Amino acid sequence: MQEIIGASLVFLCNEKCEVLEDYGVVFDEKIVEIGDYHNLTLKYPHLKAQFFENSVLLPAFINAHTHFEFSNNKASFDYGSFSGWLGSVLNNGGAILENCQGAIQNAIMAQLKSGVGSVGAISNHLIEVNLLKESPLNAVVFLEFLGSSYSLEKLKAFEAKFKELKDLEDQKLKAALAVHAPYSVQKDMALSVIQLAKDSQSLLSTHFLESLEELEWVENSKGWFENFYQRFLKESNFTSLYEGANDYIDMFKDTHTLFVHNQFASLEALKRIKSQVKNAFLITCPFSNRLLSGKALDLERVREAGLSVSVATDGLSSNISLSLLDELRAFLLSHNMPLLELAKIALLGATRHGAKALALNNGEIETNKRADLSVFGFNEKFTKEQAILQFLLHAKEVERLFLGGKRVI
Amino acid sequence: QGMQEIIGASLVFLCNEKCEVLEDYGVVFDEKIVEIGDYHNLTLKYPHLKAQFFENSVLLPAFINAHTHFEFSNNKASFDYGSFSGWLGSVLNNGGAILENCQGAIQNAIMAQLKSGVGSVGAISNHLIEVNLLKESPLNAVVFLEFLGSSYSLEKLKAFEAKFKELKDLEDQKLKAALAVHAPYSVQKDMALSVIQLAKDSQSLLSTHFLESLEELEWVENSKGWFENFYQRFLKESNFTSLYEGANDYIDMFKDTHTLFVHNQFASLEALKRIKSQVKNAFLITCPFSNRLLSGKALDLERVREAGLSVSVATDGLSSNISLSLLDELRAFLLSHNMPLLELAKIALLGATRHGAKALALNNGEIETNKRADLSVFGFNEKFTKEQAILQFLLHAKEVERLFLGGKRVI
Ligand SMILES: CSC[C@H]1O[C@@H](n2cnc3c2N=CNC[C@H]3O)[C@H](O)[C@@H]1O
Ligand SMILES: CSC[C@H]1O[C@@H](n2cnc3c2N=CNC[C@H]3O)[C@H](O)[C@@H]1O
Ligand SMILES: [Fe+3]
Ligand SMILES: [Fe+3]
Repeated sequence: MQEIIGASLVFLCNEKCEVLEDYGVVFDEKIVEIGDYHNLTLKYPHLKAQFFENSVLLPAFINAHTHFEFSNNKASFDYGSFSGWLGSVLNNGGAILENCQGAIQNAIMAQLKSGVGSVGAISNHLIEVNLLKESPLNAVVFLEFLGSSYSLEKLKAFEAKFKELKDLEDQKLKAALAVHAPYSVQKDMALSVIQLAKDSQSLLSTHFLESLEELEWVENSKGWFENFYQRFLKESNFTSLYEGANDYIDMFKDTHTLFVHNQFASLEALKRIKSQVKNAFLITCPFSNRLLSGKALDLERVREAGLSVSVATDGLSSNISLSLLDELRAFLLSHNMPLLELAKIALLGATRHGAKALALNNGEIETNKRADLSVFGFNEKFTKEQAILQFLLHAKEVERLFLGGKRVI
Repeated sequence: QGMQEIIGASLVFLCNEKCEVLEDYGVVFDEKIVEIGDYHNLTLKYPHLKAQFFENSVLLPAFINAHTHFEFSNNKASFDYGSFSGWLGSVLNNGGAILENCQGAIQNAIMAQLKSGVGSVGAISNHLIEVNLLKESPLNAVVFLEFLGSSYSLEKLKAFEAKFKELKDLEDQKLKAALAVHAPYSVQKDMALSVIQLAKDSQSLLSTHFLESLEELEWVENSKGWFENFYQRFLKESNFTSLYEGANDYIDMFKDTHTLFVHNQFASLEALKRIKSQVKNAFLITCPFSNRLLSGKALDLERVREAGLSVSVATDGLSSNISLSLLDELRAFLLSHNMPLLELAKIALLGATRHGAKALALNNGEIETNKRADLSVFGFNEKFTKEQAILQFLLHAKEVERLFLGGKRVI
């Protein structure tokens, strides 16, 4: 049933990024009504109402791309190059995935305490699914396929794994699918995964042009990936699995597909993604990009292509923190756009845009959306024009978290 | 106990200019570093000295934070960010209110330094309100008494000379008195010359903020931009032209001095080369988070290299930062520059140790015989590879496990 919450500052997280003072929200499981808090308490004098002075009320965050299974990692993988990182992940041989549950639960709570209400979890083995189901998080689990050599047996085992994930779906868990990358998934295997997504009305995700090594491989079949398949996979393949970026992009034509990273995608490739996929969603991971390729996503190019970004943490396999607030501050440091303008992009990248990417009914304070709401408390009240930036700079731990109208924190 | 002891760790960062990394090495030290070598061989050579080895840990010099403003430690959201003019205007409009009831935040700021591995601080001070707490802290302190004043006044000079004498009388083995000229837009030329002369007469170090914003650059070079109305609007002073005709006019005042130049992101290559050739002993200080919050432009490290200079990394104050942990500042530094990460990690580490020690004329910042025994130990859950050790340390180091200052255990 219904209650009223208000704060000195409310971030609607519409595309305008509206900031409202002394506003309130009536909600049960959904957002019922928005308005001035005092007027709301007069209009509904019999409801529970709480006001949080010197606080910010905003939608719970959406973290559209993380790898919970790698939550054990601290220094198991090399940083400073993508090729060095990928080689270290493969040479690790999955050892970091063992004894996983403690780090995954710690990872889940880092999300919730950071204000994250919804997660796009990339999963290769569904080892994190149980803990996610037991958490209050909204979860879209992308079962991610790996395989550079076609095998009908591996397809059937993968479709059997996806059926197990589908049978766990409920109001908090949506099953989805992922193609790992252009260098790691053979074309006909990827086409099969994409077809299964269409047959099951599932979302799609993929890592795209994350490194110069991948760009030189995809475009000219040269560079570091020349020996990658023999050295690491014991596969006799010495040419790219896809002749050019367009060959890969076109597989996702007329789909709802998340494209992650993308820093080495030219303006031609980004425009192709928009025009071919129709419902594409660019995901940016600032800290992961700095640790691996070392190149940040060119946001001006993204704007020139007519696209927008959601900001995600990635996994601890390529990050030091799963707090989305930490990622948003790294995002502010990773781009030289005017900070006040960049703060709005960061906030929308953590709310409305991620919700649209995951096809969730949240990420914005608007009637009929889910009552996924965060309250962050501070020692002062920010000015209207500084509110968003100061929030991103100082927000560390959530003071109140409501998910589906129920108090979680 | 002024006796000697041995400490070793799986990884030791010497922080020489080579940035040497050594495995299973140890250090013998009393108040100074006495001997360096393989830890096991050190325990055989000195079997009666007290000896500890820290597995899966990093031993390195205590950090030097060459530029901070402790007096502004109360600040969280009192000042505007997103532009330098917006920030400076908000600081002035604050009217010093954030400076009142200061001691609680200053003690918290001090302790944030120590737990971050910082052993030495370059503290910029306008009123010496933080000096007392600094003195009874174990930190090595170089307090730069900073002069502000855009209109010449002999009375203001004499009161400033008198405040510096008050600071000089507090000097000891842990406190060095120094002087600072705030900025080209805030200090009248003959007032700055007087401060610089006082530093020479007292053999004091100097520090200054230089070309931190586009607004300052347009003012200094062409007497145009936001600073046109700054003196009437904020200071009630009838001044409409720059206090210095060009950057070289300001730089040349510090000719043949030991002067720290802070920020500098809007200094051209010629200006940086002028600083190097004229000052002779200049030290560039970079504050990545403050630069992002104010002007929004990062220091061009390639330009700094082209000018033949190097940088030390500092936190600035909470007036223009969210954390005074130098480790947080170093991670922000890694995010603020697109240089190859392994190469940038070496610059960051040396920027927090040896370079800052040289800037403050301190006998530390490096694990070398006869240097001060200012040593940090950071513990981890794994042993880093030799080539990843410095970067992984910067990424994962949060709180120090052991801090020794002058050979005495502090943490
Ligand atoms: C062992 S092949 C690559 C594996 O690394 C995993 N991964 C973890 N974090 C990331 C991963 N993949 C690509 N780029 C970095 C980041 O997205 C990915 O799921 C895949 O299982
Ligand atoms: C014209 S008043 C400026 C005052 O702000 C203080 N300040 C605090 N942090 C910084 C300050 N000065 C210049 N740029 C930003 C940073 O260095 C400075 O010491 C001075 O007292
Ligand atoms: Fe990923
Ligand atoms: Fe400063």
